[PDB]
Amino acid sequence: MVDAFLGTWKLVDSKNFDDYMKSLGVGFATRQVASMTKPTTIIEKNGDILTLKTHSTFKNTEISFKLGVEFDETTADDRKVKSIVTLDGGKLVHLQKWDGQETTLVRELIDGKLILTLTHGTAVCTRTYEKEA
Ligand SMILES: CCCCCCCCC(=O)O
Ligand SMILES: CCCCCCCCC(=O)O
Repeated sequence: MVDAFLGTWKLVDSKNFDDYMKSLGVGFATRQVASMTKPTTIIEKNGDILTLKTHSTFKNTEISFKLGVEFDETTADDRKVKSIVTLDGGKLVHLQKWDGQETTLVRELIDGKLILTLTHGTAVCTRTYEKEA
């Protein structure tokens, strides 16, 4: 039920990403570079398995997961977390848990754009991605 999320997406707007990174303890030099990076996110499916790639000039990540099945993840900032991704209200909700901490990465399609909302602590970042042909 994931299908309009699938494809290649490019970052076209970012709000409060520094706040989000700082909440997670990312160092200032990394936050500089990340504030000027525009990743490409690729979301593909094969049966029940999704693969989500995030590519940039700085750092790259890739995860594969089944919806609703927990997986181990090592994040771009090197947190070792327990993750689960589900559909909720048509949104792709990714929850990461580590050391009793929790962050959510929520993706929603609005007017054909993919809106990624990142929440940790009180920090709320909104990143907008537009689809590549
Ligand atoms: C500081 C942790 C950053 C983790 C990944 C954030 C993802 C951002 C993105 O995909 O646009
Ligand atoms: C996977 C590309 C993400 C680029 C921006 C965020 C990097 C954050 C970090 O390294 O701590």
